[PDB]
Amino acid sequence: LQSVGQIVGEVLKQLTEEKFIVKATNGPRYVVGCRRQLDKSKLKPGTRV
Amino acid sequence: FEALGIAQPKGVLLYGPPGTGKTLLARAVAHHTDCTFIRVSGSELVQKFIGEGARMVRELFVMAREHAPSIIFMDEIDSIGSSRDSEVQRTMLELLNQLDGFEATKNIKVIMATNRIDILDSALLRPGRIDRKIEFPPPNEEARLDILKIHSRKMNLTRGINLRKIAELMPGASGAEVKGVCTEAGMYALRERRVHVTQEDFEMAVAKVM
Amino acid sequence: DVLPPEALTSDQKPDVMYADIGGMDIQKQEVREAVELPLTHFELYKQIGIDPPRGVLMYGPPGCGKTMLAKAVAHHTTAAFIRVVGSEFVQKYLGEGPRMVRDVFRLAKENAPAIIFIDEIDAIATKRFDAQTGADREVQRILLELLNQMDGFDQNVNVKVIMATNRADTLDPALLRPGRLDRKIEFPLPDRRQKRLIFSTIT
Amino acid sequence: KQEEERSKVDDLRGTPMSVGTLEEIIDDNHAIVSTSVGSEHYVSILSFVDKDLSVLLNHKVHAVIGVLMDDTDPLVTVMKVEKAPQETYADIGGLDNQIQEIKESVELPLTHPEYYEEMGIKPPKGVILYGPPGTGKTLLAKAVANQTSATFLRVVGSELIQKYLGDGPKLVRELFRVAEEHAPSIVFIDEIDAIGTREIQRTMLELLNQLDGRGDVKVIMATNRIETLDPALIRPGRIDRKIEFPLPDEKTKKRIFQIHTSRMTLADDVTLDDLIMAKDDLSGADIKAICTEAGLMALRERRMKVTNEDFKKSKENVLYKKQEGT
Amino acid sequence: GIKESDTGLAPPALWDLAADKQTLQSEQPLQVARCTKIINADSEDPKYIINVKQFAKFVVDLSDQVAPTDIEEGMRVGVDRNKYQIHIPLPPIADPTVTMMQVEEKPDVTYSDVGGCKEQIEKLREVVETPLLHPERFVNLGIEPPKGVLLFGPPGTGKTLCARAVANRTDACFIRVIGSELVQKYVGEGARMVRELFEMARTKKACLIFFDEIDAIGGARFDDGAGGDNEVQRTMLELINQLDGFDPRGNIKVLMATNRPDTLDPALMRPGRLDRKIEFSLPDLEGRTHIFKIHARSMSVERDIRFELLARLCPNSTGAEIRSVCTEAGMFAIRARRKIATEKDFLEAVNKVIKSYAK
Amino acid sequence: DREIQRTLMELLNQMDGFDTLHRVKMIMATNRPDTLDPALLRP
Ligand SMILES: Nc1ncnc2c1ncn2[C@@H]1O[C@H](COP(=O)(O)OP(=O)(O)OP(=O)(O)O)[C@@H](O)[C@H]1O
Ligand SMILES: Nc1ncnc2c1ncn2[C@@H]1O[C@H](COP(=O)(O)OP(=O)(O)OP(=O)(O)O)[C@@H](O)[C@H]1O
Ligand SMILES: Nc1ncnc2c1ncn2[C@@H]1O[C@H](COP(=O)(O)OP(=O)(O)O)[C@@H](O)[C@H]1O
Ligand SMILES: Nc1ncnc2c1ncn2[C@@H]1O[C@H](COP(=O)(O)OP(=O)(O)O)[C@@H](O)[C@H]1O
Ligand SMILES: [Mg+2]
Ligand SMILES: [Mg+2]
Repeated sequence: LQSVGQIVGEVLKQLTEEKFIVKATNGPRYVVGCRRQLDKSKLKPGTRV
Repeated sequence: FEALGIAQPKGVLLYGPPGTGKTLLARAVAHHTDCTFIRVSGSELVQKFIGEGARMVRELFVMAREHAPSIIFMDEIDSIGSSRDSEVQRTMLELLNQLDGFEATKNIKVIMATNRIDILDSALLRPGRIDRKIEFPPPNEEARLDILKIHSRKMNLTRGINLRKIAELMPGASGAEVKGVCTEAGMYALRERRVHVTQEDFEMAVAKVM
Repeated sequence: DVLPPEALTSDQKPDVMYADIGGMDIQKQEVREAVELPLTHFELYKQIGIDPPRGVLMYGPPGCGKTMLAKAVAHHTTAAFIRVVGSEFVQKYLGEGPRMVRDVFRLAKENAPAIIFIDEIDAIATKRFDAQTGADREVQRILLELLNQMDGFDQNVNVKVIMATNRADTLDPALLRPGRLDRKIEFPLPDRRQKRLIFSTIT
Repeated sequence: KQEEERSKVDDLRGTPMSVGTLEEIIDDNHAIVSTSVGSEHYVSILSFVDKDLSVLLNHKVHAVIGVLMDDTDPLVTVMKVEKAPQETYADIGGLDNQIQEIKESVELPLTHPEYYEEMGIKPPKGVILYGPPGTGKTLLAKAVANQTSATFLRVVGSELIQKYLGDGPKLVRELFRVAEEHAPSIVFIDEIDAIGTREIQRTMLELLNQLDGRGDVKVIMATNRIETLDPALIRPGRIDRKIEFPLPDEKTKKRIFQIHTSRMTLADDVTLDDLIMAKDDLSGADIKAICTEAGLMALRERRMKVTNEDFKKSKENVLYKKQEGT
Repeated sequence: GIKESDTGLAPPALWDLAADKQTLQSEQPLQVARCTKIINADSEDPKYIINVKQFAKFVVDLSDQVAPTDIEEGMRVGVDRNKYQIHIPLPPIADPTVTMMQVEEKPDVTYSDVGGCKEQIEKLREVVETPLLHPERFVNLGIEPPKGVLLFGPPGTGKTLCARAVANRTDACFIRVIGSELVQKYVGEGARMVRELFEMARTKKACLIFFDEIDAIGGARFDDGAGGDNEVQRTMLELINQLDGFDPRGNIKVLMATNRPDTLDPALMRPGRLDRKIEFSLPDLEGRTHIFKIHARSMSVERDIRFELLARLCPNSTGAEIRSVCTEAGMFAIRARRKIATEKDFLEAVNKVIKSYAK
Repeated sequence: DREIQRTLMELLNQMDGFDTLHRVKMIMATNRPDTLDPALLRP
């Protein structure tokens, strides 16, 4: 119960090793970064996050 | 116009076969009217979300109103130019209303161009709306010869290339395929590792364009 | 902040090569002059000066060996390449059809000299007709957006369009006409010395 | 002045003011309103608002705290010609018997209802006009509708082809439904031809239902091809009047040429008589076309003073544009 | 000076006090959503589904000021801004188009308004009027009172009006329907409109419903059309097969009519749909005389008319044309600007049809 | 109508054209093999 639903969306081009564009589904799109433990190479433009 | 006392024409419809110069005339007009030139793809309109048909016609006929002497070249109006879709039809209803802008649009000249006139409904063709219609016919022998000389002014030429024979050889060419046979004569000068194009190159360009 | 231009292809690079084709020497030579040369020999074109072709269409009996050539040029090309089939251009939500078309083409422009590949264009390029229903309106809008970005007002940067079609007795001539389809080609069924080449290559 | 109220009710209408659309007035102090996002809200009514229903709403509590000018409603308003038309009886040169006919038939009721409701009688239904295209049908319709404040509703007979059963009858029904929703109307079917001589027949029965089933709205019919119509449609005894335009006579044609030439710069070398008085020459629309083409003809020759020869070749070009016979 | 922009507002003596300010600062405004699916685990903590259009759908409950005794499916509910608990069931809507089929009260028609066909309306009343007002002979002799009948006669002449006279003396709410009102560009819902109509009529204190051009509605399936304006095939049986007869019918009276009976589905013809069938013709000589007798009331005329000869000057003809001719004698007065109509007006108004419609 | 044909296209080019590596096979059933579009029946 002490948890929150993470938003589901889809990534676009990287900008840095810590900057990535994501479309947040039918909502808007943002630029965000890796939390700590996500493999950057395992991210590709369009991978679901 | 005052010395004839008549009202100025409201707009122009360029219709006819595809690939005959209406685009080229629009581009050339953009080069010389020296009034503010604005252009709209017919499919840019209506689009997505409500009002994108309302906004893109209304505010368009507000920026045009601001710019006063201006040419709007609508292109391929048929995309929405058909008969009848709701918002789809709403875009034309607003377009009709905006071209029903009374005066101060005497400095607003609309040229919408579209092949295959048939679909275009009578709504915009009525005298309270675009009065003028212009067909662009396929060029004749002299006009084909001249468009040959136009598209071939950049060529590297062998002696005695009788363009008259090729112009005679190519009936019904609507102009775009004249540019096609020019490019194609360039093709069949090229792969023979040549730059001097020959008469039979234009001949077989006529052959393969058909 | 300001984002980079736009917001496409990848390292897929299909296996097939020009060494792998059956031997359609006329067709391979023609299409490669259409696409590959204006990348390299555009330097030679500038001396010849003939406005390199930017649009080629491919007639053929069903799978006559043309999408083979499509994947071959896609893999072998040095320039950027985009592969979006014509039938892929659709939507529920009315109106975005034309924009996504224009997004693909603008993306192509910003991607530097590139070749847009569209297969089965006959699905969304049938000869225009009385659009008495919304679907007809939208598909005709798709066609007209493709037309007007291909020539309608803006001469593009030196991009190219490669297209695949099976029937092509359809395909409204506004698409067919040369200024946007400079060097259309028909792939007929293989015959004397063509079948021999293709047997030899496969065998 | 009302500074006390300015210190109370202006504070009650705490800015900003949202704008929406009312749909229910269920409570005298609570209504139910819609807004831009399409949501619906049961909200309170503050007593200072008009008791009539855009709606001005409190930004926080959505309470109805004002009313405001109407600048909306779907495209049917565009189909309707709500404003009284522009052309008058003075513009129809010489075609004067039709003025009497159309006055007797449909002009009087919409400003004198008693002449068709109170004088021991009940109102009529509809009146048909006929004659060649461009002889004054739509012009006289707009003239008679100009003679009153009622709205003009023109519809061509073949435009209402809806797909499923009775939807064309619906497309006819809505015009009568929204008629007295804002003032009676003058209806005008352009080219009645289509409806009587497969939803068109059900629309015909709908038309006779709207005529008789009488009321204030007057209904015009018109076409050139009247000779084909089924008596089920043109039934005398229910269809009230049958007005006729002959080919424009001499005096009519003088007036029409004069009016159509009123804007361009005439020259005394052309008194329009030669263009006007010989024969069964032409209709008024042909006159207008002649004047327009003569003006253009003078334009291309830069003759910003129209001459006789311009009109002469104008006729020479125009008169060939009709098809042959046997 | 500045110009007002259609802002309203009443004079000071008509508003405010502390009442409005307290009401606005105290009472929460209610947003409006549709209801669905009482969860009803055990019927004391029921819960419900609601739909705020274009925004969301929620599981909610009631505020204890209201009870499930007032909540059903759909029900048009209204809740507060933040916890969305049901605060009010909102009243019905006039959208379902039933309003445009309504007459809603005793029609302005009596059993003598019928033009000579009083025979037919009387045999009608034996099967609708008698088995609601005189039930002392039906079920004791064996069968539950019937409720529905069809009519067919001359072209669009008088047929519907019979229903109006019956609904007048029946003291019944009246609804009249055409096939058009079961049709929209949106499909499938056309069938659902009949379902809505019967339900909204039974929400009335029993009602009388009538259909016209039942040929276009009660006409059977046409497979060989292979498409076209096909909505009929989706909607019509939901009348014919969901329609009830003398036995399976609730507290409702039904009447049918059309000018063309030959195409009607036997399912409509058979019971469970129809309890009687009635035929009409062009008004007979007695009928034509009686129609003019009726219309002598409909205007102010020089009431010395020889209607007996006017009905004979009419050959085989309708009775709607009789009304049209009476209003045409009105036209005769109007074109002459005469304050009253006369027998000559009636004569040449009759000849307006008789000569010009039959020359 | 034509939407069915465009769906056939989507199948018809998804079914080869982008690559072939797939460890994926398609089985199709028909009660009328003749009417099947020749493009599908392609070897
Ligand atoms: N009279 C002409 N002189 C020179 N070039 C011409 C002429 N007419 C057409 N062209 C050439 O035709 C080519 C095709 O474009 P064009 O403007 O003719 O098309 P279009 O009539 O607008 O048709 P579409 O709608 O199919 O684009 C252009 O490159 C233009 O140079
Ligand atoms: N000349 C050839 N040499 C080698 N293989 C060939 C040759 N021609 C055809 N093939 C084989 O047959 C296939 C022919 O199909 P093609 O390349 O035309 O694409 P497709 O997707 O089947 O076409 P379509 O888009 O018309 O449905 C090739 O993919 C290849 O495997
Ligand atoms: N009495 C008239 N006065 C002025 N113009 C007339 C008259 N009759 C016909 N016209 C001309 O003919 C046209 C109107 O005739 P009308 O029969 O209403 O045309 P349509 O058949 O297109 O409705 C107008 O263009 C007008 O110039
Ligand atoms: N003899 C008559 N007596 C009364 N009303 C009549 C008569 N003849 C025709 N009507 C008219 O018929 C109209 C409706 O009945 P009708 O059209 O016959 O129904 P249906 O559409 O089932 O044929 C009414 O408006 C009424 O005025
Ligand atoms: Mg063009
Ligand atoms: Mg292929």
